[PDB]
Amino acid sequence: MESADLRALAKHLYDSYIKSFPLTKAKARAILTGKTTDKSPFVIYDMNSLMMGEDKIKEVAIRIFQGCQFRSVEAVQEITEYAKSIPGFVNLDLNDQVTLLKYGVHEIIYTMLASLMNKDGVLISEGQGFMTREFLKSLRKPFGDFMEPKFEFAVKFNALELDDSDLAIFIAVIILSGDRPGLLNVKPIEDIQDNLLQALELQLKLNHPESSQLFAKLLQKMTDLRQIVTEHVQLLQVIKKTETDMSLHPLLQEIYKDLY
Amino acid sequence: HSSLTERHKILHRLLQ
Ligand SMILES: COc1ccc(S(=O)(=O)n2cc(CCC(=O)O)c3cc(OC)ccc32)cc1
Repeated sequence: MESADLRALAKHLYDSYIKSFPLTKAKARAILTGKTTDKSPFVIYDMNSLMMGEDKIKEVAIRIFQGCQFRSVEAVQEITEYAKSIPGFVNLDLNDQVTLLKYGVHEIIYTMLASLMNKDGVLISEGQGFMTREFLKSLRKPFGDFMEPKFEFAVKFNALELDDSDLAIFIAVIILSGDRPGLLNVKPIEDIQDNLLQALELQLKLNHPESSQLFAKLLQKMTDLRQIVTEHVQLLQVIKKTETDMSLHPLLQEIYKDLY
Repeated sequence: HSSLTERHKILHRLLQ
């Protein structure tokens, strides 16, 4: 692929990204910065503010867990629509398409969650709410450990200042990972990823002349995302082993079943 | 011998 083709690929992905994900980083940061004509998000900072704000957005910890799970389920659907737009993806063996989503969806979720985060909290419900980092961390033992690792990642990731156009290609790169366990036919997948990484390299050079080695920095984050999944899974294990009325949504259940 | 599509009914459905 030569530059013109790489640029066309980047725009193709950006447009499908815009059609697949309702809340972009652009909108999100505008809200976070207060640089929108929109009314400021409702702030959830405790149990009272949560119950109270449930008009635009069991025990508290579990209500928050269920809200997050509802959102994850919707995010998986959005990511699946995006994947199907990546040139070459739907021509792959259907079983490999399933594998790539199975492993890729949570990594993408955390990537996009960063767009919604600052060091103080996170936008929820289409950006209509803002749940504080401190509040989440105060959740009783098991539950207070879930979001914090994502905040820590987001703070460092957000320092790279990527925009939606950069992110479109990055997310495609992550989806087209040829080393997912159980792939039937790696070559076609790695071929596509090769094109995407080329498009990403060019995108970052053009869009961020100031960030020397940004490509290299961003590549290292792909591996950070994998560790986040590992830790998250271990925490889900504790919820499974020692919790009351705790059950995952069937889509989440099939994603986590025999994951690694 | 159960394929990926066979053990991920929802994802398979989403992909269709
Ligand atoms: C606001 O939107 C989101 C979307 C995703 C996430 S998440 O960090 O991935 N995350 C996922 C789950 C359970 C469901 C799953 O395993 O997918 C979860 C539960 C929590 O309990 C308090 C906290 C964060 C959680 C956070 C916010």
